[PDB]
Amino acid sequence: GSHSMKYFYTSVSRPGRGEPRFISVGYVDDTQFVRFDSDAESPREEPRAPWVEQEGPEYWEEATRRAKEAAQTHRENLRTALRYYNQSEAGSHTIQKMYGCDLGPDGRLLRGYHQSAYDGKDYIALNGDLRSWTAADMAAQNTQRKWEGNRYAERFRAYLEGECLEWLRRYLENGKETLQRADPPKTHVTHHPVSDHEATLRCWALGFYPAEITLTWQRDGEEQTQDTEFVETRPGGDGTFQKWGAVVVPSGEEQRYTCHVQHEGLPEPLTLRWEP
Amino acid sequence: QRTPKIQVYSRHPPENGKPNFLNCYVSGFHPSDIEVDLLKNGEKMGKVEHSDLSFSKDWSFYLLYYTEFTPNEKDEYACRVNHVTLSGPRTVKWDRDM
Amino acid sequence: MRHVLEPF
Repeated sequence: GSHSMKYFYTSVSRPGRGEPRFISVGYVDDTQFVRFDSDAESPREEPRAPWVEQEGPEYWEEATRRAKEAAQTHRENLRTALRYYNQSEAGSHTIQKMYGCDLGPDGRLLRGYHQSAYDGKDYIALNGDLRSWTAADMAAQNTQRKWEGNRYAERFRAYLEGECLEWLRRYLENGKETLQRADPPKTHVTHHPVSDHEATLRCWALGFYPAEITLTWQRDGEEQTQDTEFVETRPGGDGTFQKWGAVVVPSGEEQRYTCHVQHEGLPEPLTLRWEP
Repeated sequence: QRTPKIQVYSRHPPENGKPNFLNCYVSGFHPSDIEVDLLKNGEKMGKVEHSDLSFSKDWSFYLLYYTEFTPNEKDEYACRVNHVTLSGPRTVKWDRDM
Repeated sequence: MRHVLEPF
């Protein structure tokens, strides 16, 4: 149907403590599958998913190599960044980098991602045309020019149309049971009296995948935003996701409220009511 | 810099005497320099591990510190977080309703 | 599989 592969990179310089901390993760949709930590006792690409654990030594040697190379590239980017913004070597700085590809339903390249930020703020990002670069500020324009001069977008794109889709399809094929699934959320409504005149209605959706989902409250059939609280979708720790939405309701009007959940794991959108 | 969001909860609906997994999910924070502890009755928990550092669309980091626990009426669990954007450590108790 | 990153 719709799948994606992304890679995340975080490098943090630590003055007086040696080399910067480098942490990178690999995701297939909402499922992590690889890991590389520079501060691991033996830095190397590690399997974080049962289905990639079948890859031969080659995969891990190459993956580790590319990971370390990425780390070097990141330290390098840290220094160069210090130079662009004219910053001291005694201060800490963070470089973040996310890049991936989306596999269409026809086995083609649907869309690509390649964006990097410096100190929590946008630095430079590849446009949807997959040909031009957009810099967020003055210093990043140096990187934009340097990448325009060496045809970086061309190579990264050769990657998008090549190894990215290939290994993505492969991963999807090896982990069909857990990657090509659409586990619907186990939902239920709970009641929690705030006082004697008020009571909080909480809508629960648990153990669903992927993470994408929408919870909304309705009063008498009309959307409700007032006196409402929706928490950020959260992992269960076992590969699934959770989310709940609550609304403060006058005592005696609970039966006028309905919860609505949208998740691709459900044939149709669910309508929930308080069932004491 | 951004202030972290704290969500302490259980993997499965809590039931007294029934084995379960305590989770502390901290998100929307920057930089990624942070300390997280799972507490039982005010004291640090025995075996606490966390997931690999990652971030979302707005570049904010998100971590998950988890451990095995079995909830009951007497015991009180919580999550303590130390971050540069926080004046002192923030402690969020685990509510079986949240 | 990862992509060979390039410096700023």
